[PDB]
Amino acid sequence: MENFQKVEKIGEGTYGVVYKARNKLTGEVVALKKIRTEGVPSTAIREISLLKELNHPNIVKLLDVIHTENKLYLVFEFLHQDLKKFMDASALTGIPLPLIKSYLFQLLQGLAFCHSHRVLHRDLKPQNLLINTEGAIKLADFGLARAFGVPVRTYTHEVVTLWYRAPEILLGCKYYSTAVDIWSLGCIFAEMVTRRALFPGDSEIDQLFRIFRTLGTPDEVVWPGVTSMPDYKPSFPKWARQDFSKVVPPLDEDGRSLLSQMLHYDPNKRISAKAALAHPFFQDVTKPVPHLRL
Ligand SMILES: CC(C)(C)[C@@H]1CCc2[nH]nc(C(=O)NN)c2C1
Repeated sequence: MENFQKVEKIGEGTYGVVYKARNKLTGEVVALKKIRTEGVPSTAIREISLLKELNHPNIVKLLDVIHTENKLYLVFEFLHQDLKKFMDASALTGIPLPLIKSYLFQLLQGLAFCHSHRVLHRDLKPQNLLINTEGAIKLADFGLARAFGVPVRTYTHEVVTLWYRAPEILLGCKYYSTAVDIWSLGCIFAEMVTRRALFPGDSEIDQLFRIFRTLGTPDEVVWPGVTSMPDYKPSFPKWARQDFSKVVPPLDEDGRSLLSQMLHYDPNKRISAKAALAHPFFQDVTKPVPHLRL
């Protein structure tokens, strides 16, 4: 924008490019997302503008939504690092368990809030999770994919990651439930613990089959109505569920049982964020400070 001094290209989200910018009128530095266009739908703008009221300590504040010159700008509070970069930076040593637990806990808190307000994220991923030096982690781009419908690619024609996509989305479910975010967070929790993505699919079917290979091909027994889903094919290979202790070693039993609940196939059996906050895994949760290299 004309009111800002680009500092760096924070990155390039699925919807446009993101810039670290200083408000040459307030001096505060923000993350400025520029969105892609014959007029632009006002249905999507009111939905996003509603996100400005969704304020919580574990949600990146959406400062402004500006629609001008066929461009949509989203002004976000700036955090110094995303979880994907922090995980890469901790690749050799791994993120300490107390910090992983604190991060999971805070994210469930952020989700409990969004979901209690009927707002779903729909595209949770490490790059969407921002952390600060004080030990806080925050959800960002909350409710964005809603009024926009996830595009096959991004602005730079890169590639949308499906690694954190819930099985019902992959099977063509028309309606998303808050359960999709719990699934994504479960995948992230496992990745923080093991230092490797849980389901690194590079296509929709590869994603699906990677899920099936590990948790077993779902059927009417574990997931009623699954065989009636849009993209469900009776021809799907039938993989036996893998022993779970193999999925996230060496995570303890409490962590493992919570993760299994976050990864139940049936969205109805999948644990809610609120219930998860009461899980015994969080009996000794604390708030460690990360060692950040800014
Ligand atoms: C749209 C994406 C890219 C997910 C974030 C929006 C808000 C934000 N705040 N700090 C950051 C940040 O990347 N700090 N370095 C971001 C980025």
